[PDB]
Amino acid sequence: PYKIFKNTAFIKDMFSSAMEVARFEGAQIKTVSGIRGEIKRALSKPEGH
Amino acid sequence: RAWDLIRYRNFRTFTGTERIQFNCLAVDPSGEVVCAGSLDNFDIHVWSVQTGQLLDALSGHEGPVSCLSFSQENSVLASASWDKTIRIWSIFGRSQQVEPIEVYSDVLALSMRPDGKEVAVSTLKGQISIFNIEDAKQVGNIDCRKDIISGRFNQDRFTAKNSERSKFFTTIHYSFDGMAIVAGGNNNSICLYDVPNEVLLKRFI
Amino acid sequence: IPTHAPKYEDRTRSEINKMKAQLKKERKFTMKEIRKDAK
Amino acid sequence: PGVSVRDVAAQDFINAYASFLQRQGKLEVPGYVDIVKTSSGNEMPPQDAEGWFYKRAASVARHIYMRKQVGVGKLNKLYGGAKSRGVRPYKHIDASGSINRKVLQALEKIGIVEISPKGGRRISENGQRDLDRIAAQTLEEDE
Amino acid sequence: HTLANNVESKLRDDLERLKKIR
Amino acid sequence: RYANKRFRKAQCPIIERLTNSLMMNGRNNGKKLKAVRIIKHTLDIINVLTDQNPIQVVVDAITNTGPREDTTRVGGGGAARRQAVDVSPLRRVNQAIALLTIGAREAAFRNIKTIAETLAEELINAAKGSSTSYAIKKKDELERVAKSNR
Amino acid sequence: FDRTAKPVPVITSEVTESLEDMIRRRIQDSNFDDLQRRTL
Amino acid sequence: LREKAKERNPDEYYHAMHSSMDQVKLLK
Amino acid sequence: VNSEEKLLKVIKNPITDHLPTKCRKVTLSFDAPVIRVQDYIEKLDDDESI
Amino acid sequence: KISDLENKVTVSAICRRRLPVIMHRLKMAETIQDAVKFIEQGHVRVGPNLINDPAYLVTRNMEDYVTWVDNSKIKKTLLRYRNQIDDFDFS
Amino acid sequence: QLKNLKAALKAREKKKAIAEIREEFNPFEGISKQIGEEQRKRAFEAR
Amino acid sequence: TPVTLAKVIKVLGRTGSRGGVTQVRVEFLEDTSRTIVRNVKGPVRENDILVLMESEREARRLR
Amino acid sequence: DALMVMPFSYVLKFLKFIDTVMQNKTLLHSHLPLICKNLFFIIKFNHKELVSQKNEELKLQIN
Amino acid sequence: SLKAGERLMEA
Amino acid sequence: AVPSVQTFGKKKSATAVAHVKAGKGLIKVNGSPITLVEPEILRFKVYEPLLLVGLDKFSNIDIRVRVTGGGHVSQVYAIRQAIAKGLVAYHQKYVDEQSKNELKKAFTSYDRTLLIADSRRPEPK
Amino acid sequence: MLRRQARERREYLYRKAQELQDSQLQQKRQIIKQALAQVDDEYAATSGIMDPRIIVTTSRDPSTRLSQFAKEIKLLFPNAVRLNRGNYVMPNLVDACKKSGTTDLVVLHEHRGVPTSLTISHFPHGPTAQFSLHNVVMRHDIINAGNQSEVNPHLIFDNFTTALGKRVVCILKHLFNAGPKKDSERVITFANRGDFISVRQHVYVRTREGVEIAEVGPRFEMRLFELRLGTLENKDADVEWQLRRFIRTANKKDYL
RNA sequence: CGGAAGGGCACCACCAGGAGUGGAGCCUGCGGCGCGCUACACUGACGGAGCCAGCGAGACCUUGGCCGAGAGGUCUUGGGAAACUCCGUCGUGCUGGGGAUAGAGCAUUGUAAUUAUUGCUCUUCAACGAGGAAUUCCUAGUAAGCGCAAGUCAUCAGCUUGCGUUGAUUACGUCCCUGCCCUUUGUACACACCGC
Repeated sequence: PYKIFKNTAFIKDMFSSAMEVARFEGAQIKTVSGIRGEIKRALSKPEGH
Repeated sequence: RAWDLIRYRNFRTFTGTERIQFNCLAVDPSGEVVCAGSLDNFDIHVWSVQTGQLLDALSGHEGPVSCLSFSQENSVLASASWDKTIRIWSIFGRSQQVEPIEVYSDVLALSMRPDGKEVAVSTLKGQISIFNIEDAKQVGNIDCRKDIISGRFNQDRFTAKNSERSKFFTTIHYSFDGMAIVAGGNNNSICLYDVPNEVLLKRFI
Repeated sequence: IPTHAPKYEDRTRSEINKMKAQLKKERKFTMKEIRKDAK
Repeated sequence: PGVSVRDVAAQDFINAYASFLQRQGKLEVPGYVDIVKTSSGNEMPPQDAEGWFYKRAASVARHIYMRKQVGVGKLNKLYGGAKSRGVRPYKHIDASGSINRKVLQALEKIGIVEISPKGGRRISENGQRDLDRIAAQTLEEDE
Repeated sequence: HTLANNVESKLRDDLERLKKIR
Repeated sequence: RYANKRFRKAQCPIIERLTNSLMMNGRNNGKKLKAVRIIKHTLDIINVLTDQNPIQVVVDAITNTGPREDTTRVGGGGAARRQAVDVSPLRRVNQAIALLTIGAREAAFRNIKTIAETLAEELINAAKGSSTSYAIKKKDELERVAKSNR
Repeated sequence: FDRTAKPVPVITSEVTESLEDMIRRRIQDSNFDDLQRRTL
Repeated sequence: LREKAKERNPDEYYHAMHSSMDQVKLLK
Repeated sequence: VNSEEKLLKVIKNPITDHLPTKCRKVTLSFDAPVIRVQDYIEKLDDDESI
Repeated sequence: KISDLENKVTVSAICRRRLPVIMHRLKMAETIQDAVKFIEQGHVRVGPNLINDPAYLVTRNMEDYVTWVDNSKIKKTLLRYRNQIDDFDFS
Repeated sequence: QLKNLKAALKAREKKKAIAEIREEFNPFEGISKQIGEEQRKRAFEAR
Repeated sequence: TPVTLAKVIKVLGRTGSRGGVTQVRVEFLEDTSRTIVRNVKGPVRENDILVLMESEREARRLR
Repeated sequence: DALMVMPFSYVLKFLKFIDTVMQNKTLLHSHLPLICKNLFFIIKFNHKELVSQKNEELKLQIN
Repeated sequence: SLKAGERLMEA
Repeated sequence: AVPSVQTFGKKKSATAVAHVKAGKGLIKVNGSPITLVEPEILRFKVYEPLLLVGLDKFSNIDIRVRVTGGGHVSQVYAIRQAIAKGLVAYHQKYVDEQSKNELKKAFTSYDRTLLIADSRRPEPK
Repeated sequence: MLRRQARERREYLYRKAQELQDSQLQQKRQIIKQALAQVDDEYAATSGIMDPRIIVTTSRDPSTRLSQFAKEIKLLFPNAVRLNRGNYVMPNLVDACKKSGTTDLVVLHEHRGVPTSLTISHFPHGPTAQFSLHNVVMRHDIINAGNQSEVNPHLIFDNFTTALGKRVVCILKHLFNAGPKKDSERVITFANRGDFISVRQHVYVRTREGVEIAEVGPRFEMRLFELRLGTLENKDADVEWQLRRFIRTANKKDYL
């Protein structure tokens, strides 16, 4: 994560392109602390975020 | 309740739905619409005469609807409430149009020029303001605070001057030339003012 | 009154514009198609 | 009977004090006053290149004295207007801190202002007296 | 330019690979 | 509040109505201060050109340029024709102001003149009944059509 | 991998047809909840 | 706290409604 | 190609709304009587569109 | 209910409906005795008209429209503390 | 709308007439969507 | 041209007239007797003054 | 509304018609309330102009 | 289809 | 102590505290003389009450106005309302209510929004 | 008046708590109910007497598609008035609604011309439901489809089972108008399938043998995800219910 | 099954006007359809000057100090928006409106592929000359203009939703058209009105 608001976060450094992310969209993502999630939409300007 | 006075009998018993107490009344000139303003609801309930079942609830005040009356030429109604406000409704012919005017404090009595152009409203400061309807503007007001002979109470702890026990007028009415006003309240005095020059002509005890 | 000639049907300008328009086209198409398949 | 810029208008006072500074001369303007840009959001240097620096100095003195102490960053925030990035909507741009600081150093060298604890830039007593004098001058400017 | 074109061709190859998968 | 009831426009002061109508176009909406500046410069220019009185000029122009008859579009079941009828005073005033404002804006849209002076020219010629102003020309055309197919 | 929420359904001919037949059975029965006027 | 503010009841009446650096510290 | 102006302008209808102020409006009719073009133009007025 | 009527109508319910108690829960006066002293000194009003005798059971709607009399030292001081005094109303 | 439907039914193999009325008066139907879901089911079962 | 003035006396409702156009009865200002039924276009109310180019004609319905 | 709409010239024709029925008594008795109501309302509306006009034959009709 | 009143003046 | 009255004017979201005390006859706004209000076309929109009623009253009275919030126009309307209200309050408290009533009558005759706010509460059809 | 609101909101919360307790007691007593051998509170107060009136309003600065959708929703409901919102703050908006006397409010949010959320709020400090609406298709989207029949419509509710389903059913039912005719023409269908309640208008005629239906009106899938007790200005009213996204069993649990 | 008569309602209708899309650029959702943002300037642009808000409170912001045209970096402290307005320059020319794109230069970010991104500066000045057919939307703090803040379990990050600021023109009537809906046992209770 590199930019976080309440309940939303921008995650970098996990895929290599927007096609990749879009293939993976809608995923149960969980962090080390143990809080669940999902990946909502592939961010545009940076390539994989 | 609507009574005749040639056969001396009720036509009808208009009522609401929740058995709600009615403080003030007004009736259309054509004798066709009846308006009643409560204190537990502050909606002006409106019944039809010949049909009987209530048309509607003119809503838009907040806080009890103190008084109502009808201009018997344009046939409008002014409704005044402790919302510090007057509200002029036209309720005929496709429009259902409202016009809200503000006073400085709780209106609690109202009356209307016989010609049907002006309202006279007495508020709680004891000033009888007088408005022009179509312009929705203030033609002029008459102070009343000093020319009122209140009364002292034997169970009181204060004076008969520096108390606002009845420092206002709960009843106003015009004259039929539209030039004079009679006023009376919880006080000991009945004061007779006149509109066009904003003064009092007489005061009876 | 001077006459004028209407055109009807820069080179590297049109080539870069064509390549970018193409790339936009298949990129949007492939994102659409992959998202539908994943759902 | 004792007046101030609080009693004088803004633009007339600024113009009058700028003229006074022109005539006085000792302000030590920088060498690149005629190329500097005054804002990254602007797109062409000031028109009146002969004395716009003096107008800025006078406006700075008025701002400080209407206020009490101001930093160069506060001055930049105050002066920096909004830009026009074109197809995309606009966003706020600060001013030219360099010009603000040459103004500020010039005013200190003249002696109009003095330094201010808690960090900051305050008006000096002599500068205040001269400011009142020029304010009265532009008040009775009407002869 | 040329890098853009060849990566474009590679991604079209990726597209057809996904569709021969599907 | 002059838009609540039906003729508070008639109770509005005429100058404020003029300025409001002036501040009407896409890039103009919501700059009443600028509209006021324009009206002020226009009044000044009217005095400078003709000495009499700006406001008298404005009122005279409005009264002179309000149309007097107009043709509604009777469908006739498909035989679309025009029928001539009268026009109420409030409509006359509204249209007079609208004609003047549109005339000034049109005549200063793409031209070296500016809106203030063009409005002054429009108002002065309208008071004259010059027939060289957009407003008077349009009024005459409307009334001529009415006269024709009355 | 694993999702985290129900996917929004896609409306297809099969499901819309089942829906319409269900509506028809309802109204042929004339059994369908409304907001009936309060009596008395 | 927000609930209390929304129900302030703007007429309440409590009764109490009727009321160098080292050198300056030393003086004060 | 001169990049100076649009030459063929498809305009919003109609012709009267995109037409001069003072005009004479005629239609070529075969059965209509024969007239003389030069005399007609001369007999028309001075500031008009035909 | 009716068993409500037979059980919970209490001298406690009536006395909490009593006016100075209404002043206290609605927070006019910090104490019951201060409330009664204010009623004596004539500072409260219910709707239009003011109230002098504490043993005044306030109806539902009326107790909702209780407040001070105008131009009283009490309201003047309240507003002074708030710094919201407004002498046009001769508050 | 409803007028058109009533006129059509008054004007009007009865089962087929009903079916064609069905399919023409349901004006909200992704035919490419239906074929796409078909090919996606086919791809899934093949997978 | 000689124009005439009139005062509206009554707006005539419930006549089936084309939208925007309104029936009206006027009595001439000059002589208070004679009255004509005209049509108007803008918003009109009772007891205002209205200009006629013609006195002779009287409006009919407009479908 | 119809009796308000109809213009004064037609009002005058109306009064001629009423005189005609009064000559033809039987109709009058057949429809006495109707004719009375219409006549009286039409006069109450167009009173000012009617009395303003002078016409001896009209005086005779009304008598 | 005329209007009441309109038919009146006609007749 | 000194006679002082304090009033509030309020346009859309502009507040204006008006302090009135018996003084030499100066009208200051935000520490500046009233002759230097900002928009400079509405200078007369704020001069209104003075020229409506006269000035000798202001010659005996001292006035101080502080404004905060709202735009230029809203601030101006708040200022004029605050001045009008404060002036009438002072005349009510320290001089004759005869003149109080003359002032109130002149203000309401000219424009009532000088005294009572125009709370534009909405209208649903 | 603000004191009116304070007292009335407190009593409303008290009533809701008592109703919940009585509901639990009834559930307990149901076991005995099968051994020997009803509407909610606001809608009981004003169930069949007063016909509801709704204000259907856009979010803020609505794009023309959102305005189109708002008009479509109005044409769907009877006794609806459309409202364009410009520079209304929520407090004064709902205040105008209560003061004017309005059964309820429907405020629509969209994402660049594609509606996505829909809020229904009942004004005598009643409940506000927040739905997410996805698969919208507008009549403006389609074609000139004639005109909406605008008659008082019949209602269909399908597969609403738990108490939550009952709550949503009563909310929608009392949005609609009461007491239709026997041969009332158009009918509004509210199907449920895996929490995605979907709505459609249908006109119909009972054919010589059965029925035939022409589907009209919008077409969308709308799913609850919040139901707050207070009114929509508050945002700090207690939540009667709340859809949970990040629970282990998210992708299976229904009506939660 | 059909017809007639009567009455109501509506920016899906009349009537008066306003504002769009559709032309161009840009962004992007549905697959050609559709939604946003920037232009076409003089009610402007440009330069000096003036300053007036509100929502928002889970190695971080920063007041102040130092240099640098700018961008920016350096040292110290703690846990006040734009449109707007005042003067000044420009003038009707795709010109100073419009900044696409291209070239060069200057710094920041990660990192090591001389990898990419961001910001500033110079120079380059394209289409766009007010947008056809059509078409939708709209009645008061409403249309429209302008900025700011937050991302609070859905939906949104070249975007959603709030808040502040400036604020109009034209209807506020009518069932004539287009529709849609109601009624044709007064049912109820005087008076009047009506009368298959």
